[PDB]
Amino acid sequence: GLFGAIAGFIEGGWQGMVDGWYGYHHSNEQGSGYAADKESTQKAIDGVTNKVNSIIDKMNTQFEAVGREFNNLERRIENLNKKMEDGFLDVWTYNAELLVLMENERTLDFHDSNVKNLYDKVRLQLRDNAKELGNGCFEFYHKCDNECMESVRNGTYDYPQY
Amino acid sequence: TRSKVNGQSGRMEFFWTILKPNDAINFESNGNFIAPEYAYKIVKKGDSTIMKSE
Ligand SMILES: *[C@@H]1O[C@H](CO)[C@@H](O[C@@H]2O[C@H](CO)[C@@H](O)[C@H](O)[C@H]2NC(C)=O)[C@H](O)[C@H]1NC(C)=O
Ligand SMILES: *[C@H]1O[C@H](CO)[C@@H](O[C@@H]2O[C@H](CO)[C@@H](O)[C@H](O)[C@H]2NC(C)=O)[C@H](O)[C@H]1NC(C)=O
Repeated sequence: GLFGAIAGFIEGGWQGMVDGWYGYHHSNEQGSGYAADKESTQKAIDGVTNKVNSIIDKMNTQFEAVGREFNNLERRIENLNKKMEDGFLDVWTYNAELLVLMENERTLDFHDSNVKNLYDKVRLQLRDNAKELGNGCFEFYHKCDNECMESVRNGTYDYPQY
Repeated sequence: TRSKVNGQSGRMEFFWTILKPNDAINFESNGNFIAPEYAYKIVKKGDSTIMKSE
């Protein structure tokens, strides 16, 4: 992906994080587990929801064909009518298919971005109080108990304290 | 001289018009007239369509 996180330096996703799209896995002396970053997650849900509704709604006004009939000596205008109706169907078919392709690409990249930013958010808190392992993980120099871990997820990680 | 469709060499050509309220229609003829007996009032106008289907 464009942002290098998903299927990049973070090799794979987590079956074990069920509760959100992005989040944290912690590991210390007390144990280990997954925790979803709900805010980043809810941001993503609002964006994707709006997108879908934007797509659905933009295609709201669109060409509606009507039945028109013509006799045996009106072949020219019958052909015109047919070319006209087919022409608009092809145009709207193109618009729909291309919009889906373009916005699918942007949706996948959007998720990649949200992950990259969540990773950097944590990196920028910890700074040189942890080893950046290069795989999505940060190994602490100090012991980091569950409250310590929570403060990382908080945005509250007190850097001067360590 | 015309080919026989349904065993007829004669033909019927049919015509129509919309007679607006308070207007009168006038006929005059020497023969060959296919006169109206029944006509249709247009009571309800709205969205409809003729759909081609078997
Ligand atoms: C029949 O057609 C005549 C004209 O060919 C229509 O004119 C109406 O006639 C009277 C005259 O006697 C007028 O006072 C009315 O104002 C006309 N009526 C309307 C509603 O416009 C005649 O109206 C038709 N016959 C009717 C309505 O009974
Ligand atoms: C995020 O978590 C940190 C750590 O758990 C919170 O700070 C603690 O908050 C609890 C409950 O409010 C207090 O009793 C503790 O004294 C705090 N300890 C430490 C070490 O920070 C912080 O309040 C939380 N922030 C949120 C949820 O926004």
